Amino acid sequence: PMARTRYGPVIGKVEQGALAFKGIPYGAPTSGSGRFMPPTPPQPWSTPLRAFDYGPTAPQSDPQDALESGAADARESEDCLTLNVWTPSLNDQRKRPVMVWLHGGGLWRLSAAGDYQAGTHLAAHSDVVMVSPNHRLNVLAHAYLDEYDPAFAGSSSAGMLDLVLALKWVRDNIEEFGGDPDNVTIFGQSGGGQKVSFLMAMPAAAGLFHKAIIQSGPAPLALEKPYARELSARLLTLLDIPKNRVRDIQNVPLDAIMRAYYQIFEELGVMGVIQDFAPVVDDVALPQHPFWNGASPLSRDVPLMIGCTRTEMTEYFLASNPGAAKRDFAAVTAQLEPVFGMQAPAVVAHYRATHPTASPWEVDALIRSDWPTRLFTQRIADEQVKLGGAPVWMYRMDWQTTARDGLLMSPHAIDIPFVLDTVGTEPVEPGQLAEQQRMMQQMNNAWVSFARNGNPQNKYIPPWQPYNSTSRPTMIFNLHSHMANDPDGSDLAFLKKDLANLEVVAGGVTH
Repeated sequence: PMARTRYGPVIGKVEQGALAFKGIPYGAPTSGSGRFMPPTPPQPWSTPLRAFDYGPTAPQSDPQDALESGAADARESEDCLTLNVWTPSLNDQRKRPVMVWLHGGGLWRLSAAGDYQAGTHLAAHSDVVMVSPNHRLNVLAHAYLDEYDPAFAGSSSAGMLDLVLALKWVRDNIEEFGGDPDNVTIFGQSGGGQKVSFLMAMPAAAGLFHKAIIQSGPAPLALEKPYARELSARLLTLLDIPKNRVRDIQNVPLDAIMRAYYQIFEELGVMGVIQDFAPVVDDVALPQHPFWNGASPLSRDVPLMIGCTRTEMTEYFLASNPGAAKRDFAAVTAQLEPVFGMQAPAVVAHYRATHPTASPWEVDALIRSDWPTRLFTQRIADEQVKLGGAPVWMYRMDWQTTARDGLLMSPHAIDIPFVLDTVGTEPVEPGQLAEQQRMMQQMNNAWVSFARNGNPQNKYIPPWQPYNSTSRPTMIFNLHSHMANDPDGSDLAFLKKDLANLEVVAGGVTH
């Protein structure tokens, strides 16, 4: 299938009734004079480009690990501004909803590739157009070089401006791929939800999307200049670049950049509390924290669907602490001291009181899901509804896998196949295939109805009232779903009493 773009024609493939285009360039290479600068459109091509394969992965690996190892090369590249489109049709003016998927991996890892997150089924089954861009990550995306040379104003948001350029590509081109440029939903999980959070406050992105979904990935805070300065000072020193000649950083080899990055990454961590290279409140690309000090009025009229899973961090914590599920309550408390300090026994005691039949592992799992994911999720929703504009829809995903003897429960990312209609691409435990298909039918139809109609209600779930910050009505997704007011609300209330004294972002937030 041949489609036209502003920069030249592309050829896709027919896959399962849908048209699939992979690796379409939307920006120029970012090496050389593009490094730590905003993206630019690509140079146009004349003959049709075969968009048959995913584009290059953004640089993210440690060059030390690739030496004397037996892994297939990742083929990471600074020429990574490509995107994928899955669509039922080309330029027929039927104005299908456009769902722009922002991949996960914090702001630092991964890519849009992989069966579990392909848009084939969404396109063929739901008559939507799905777009997923790659973009710069980690230090190439978010180095704070503004104060070294005026040319680098906004540098810590370069990787977010990549996504803005991808959204301009959609505006200018999606009609050729059967989509409505006036009905664009941005959505993402984990780091993808963090990317949605930042875009909601970015002046450059305003008007380029109309709806937003944040799935297990709140970012109500950015970095502030003091801590970002410390990161970029270390980067320049480790690369032997004096403050005076910072532009020379654009011509050092990529390996030297990535080695220095990991040098810094080592000497520095609960997920969701940002401490790596990230966007800065810099008054150029990002004028405020996304939500902590108030939601941006830029997105007052953007409806938002937002939520998280019940036990987000079980798999991640076990993968970092394989014997963790054996701990008793004293050990659970002791290993929460780095997070809650003096208040760790009080927190564990509170959760034992509100969950009196929960094991130590289950208590620990609820605490580590609530802090920071569910607390931050609630904060974003509270700040958005305070704008008094478009509605907000809150959910919590409570379905449990039986994996690893019941220890995982409702972990991070387990619901990606439910929302994307890709069940089977991820593990399925014996006796749970029909359950996952039922979870998909409920959640996929909610995502699609939100994109198509502006309201997630659908015939497979009960009526879903918009969120407010007094009774806090929340959709509980499970094999049979149901609304609940302020689910386990006293747990978050307890954490909020201690909030002024917890680390919420590296370097803190000015008030």
